[PDB]
Order: sequence, then structure tokens, then C-alpha cells
Amino acid sequence: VLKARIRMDAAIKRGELEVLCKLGHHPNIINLLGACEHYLAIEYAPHGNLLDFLRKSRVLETDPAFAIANSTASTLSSQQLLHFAADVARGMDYLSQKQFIHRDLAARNILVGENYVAKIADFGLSRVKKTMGRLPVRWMAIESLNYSVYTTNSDVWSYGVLLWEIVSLGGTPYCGMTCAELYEKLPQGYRLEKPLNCDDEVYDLMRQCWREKPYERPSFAQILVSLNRMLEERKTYVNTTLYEKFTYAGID
Ligand SMILES: CNc1nccc(-c2cccnc2Oc2cc(C(=O)Nc3cc(C(F)(F)F)ccc3N3CCOCC3)ccc2C)n1
Repeated sequence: VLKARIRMDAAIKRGELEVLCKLGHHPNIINLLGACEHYLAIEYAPHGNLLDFLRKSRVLETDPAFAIANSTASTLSSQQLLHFAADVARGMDYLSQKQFIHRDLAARNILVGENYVAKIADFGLSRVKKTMGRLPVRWMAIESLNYSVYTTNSDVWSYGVLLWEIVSLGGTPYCGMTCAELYEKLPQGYRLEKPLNCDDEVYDLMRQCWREKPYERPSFAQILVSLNRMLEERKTYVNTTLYEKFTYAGID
């Protein structure tokens, strides 16, 4: 994958053209510009992947003097954070009505484009039982861990974890927990805990994505509605201000 001019900025990769074309276009997915050879051209995202971008906003760690002085934990606001969330949901709604199943929803696979508009991507390398590489276990629905099932509802569970990645600023999900104990504890109804900077209502939405029953989970259309409600309220939903006992959700 290489940076290039000709839209100007593009990320060029050198059978996949059928899949990209059939996705059509949407402001919340990657944009297929054109192709040929002697080479797939996609619109470059100046802010790179969401994970790294969420982590680079941890200003206390990067620029502590600046952070303390401003009483800020993040260069992103609750408005920006929730807009990333609504961006992914809008793209996943678009993508799921075309019966596209991602199977790898996580911050690492979302791009931050022009105007900080989040875009679904897939950095795997080719596209009814479905194909799987190495399992992203911390992002996986109970029913994928057991049974190896993949549907829009399992995508919704992974979205729940991405929503958690957004609020925690790139925290590693279940920090301190082994992959093995997830297979064991999730069936028993264990779920990820509410982050400290998180409002109860964003936590409820995450919990809705993690219902045991796949068919009880909300649709991406319903998830966008919930988030839009939060963004329209005066209420701040994600705390980004420092306080005496502040600690970031752990990364490693
Ligand atoms: C850092 N900035 C940046 N901007 C744009 C792209 C990239 C980037 C970085 C590293 C690797 N790849 C890219 O960009 C992509 C991204 C994709 C990509 O996301 N492709 C697919 C996306 C989707 C989506 F989920 F969005 F609907 C679905 C299928 C996709 N591909 C999957 C691979 O095979 C063809 C179809 C394909 C090619 C390239 C060159 N980086």
C-alpha cells in the first residue's frame, strides 16, 4: 500500500474490483476512486485509523504540561467522540442493508477522513459459512466464539466494543483479562464494565449491542437514532476533563 497523488490524495494497493464497485458510495465508507495496471485507488484519509487517532488524543500522556494547564484528558470532545460513533453506525447501516457482513469491526479498521468523518474500512486482503483469518476475540460475539456464526447481529456486538473503544480513547477491551476467560465468562453474562468518564446512557447502548440473543440486539438504524439523541441533548455524555484521581483506560 502506497501514498500517491491521483481526488488528489490516494492510498494505492497493487478480483477485488467486483467487491469494491458493488459497495457503491457513502460518506461513511471508504471511497473507490479508480483502477488499472501494467492497482486499486482509494481516497486517502489524512488522519489515519481511528484507534491510533483516539490514542494520540491522550494529551496527558503526550503533553502533560498542556493537559494539566487545561484540565483536559483528551483533545477530542464528547461531541467529536459521539460523532465518530454515529459515523460508524450510519456506514454500518448502509453496509448491512446490502447484506454485507464485516466480521472485523474495531477502531483499527475505521478511517478518519476529511472533516474528521469516520469511514468503515477493511484492511484484510481479499473478499453460508464465512471466511475468517485470525480471530479478533475481544471484539467477538458469544455466538462467534462458540458456533463460529457471523451475521449483522455479531457485527452489532463488535460495534458495541468499538463504541467502548471510542469512549475509553483507545483502551484495550478487558485489560487484565485473558482471552480464555472471555469464552468462559461471557456466556455467564459477564460484560465489559462502564468506563469512568462514561455516562450511563452511552453504557446502556453498549449493553444493548451485547445481549445474549442476537435477534434482541438493536439494528444499526436504531443505534444511529440513539446516538443522534445524545448528540442533540445539551448534556455532555463523555467526560474528557481531568479530575484528582483521573486514570486512562489501559492500553497494554
Ligand atoms: C492512512 N490513510 C489511509 N487512507 C485510506 C486507506 C488507507 C489504507 C491503509 C492501509 C491499507 N489500506 C488502506 O486503504 C485501503 C482500504 C481498502 C478497504 O478498506 N477495502 C474494503 C472496504 C470495505 C468496507 F468495509 F469499507 F466496506 C469492504 C471491502 C474492502 N475490500 C477488502 C479487501 O478486498 C477488496 C474489498 C482497500 C484498499 C486500500 C488501499 N490508509
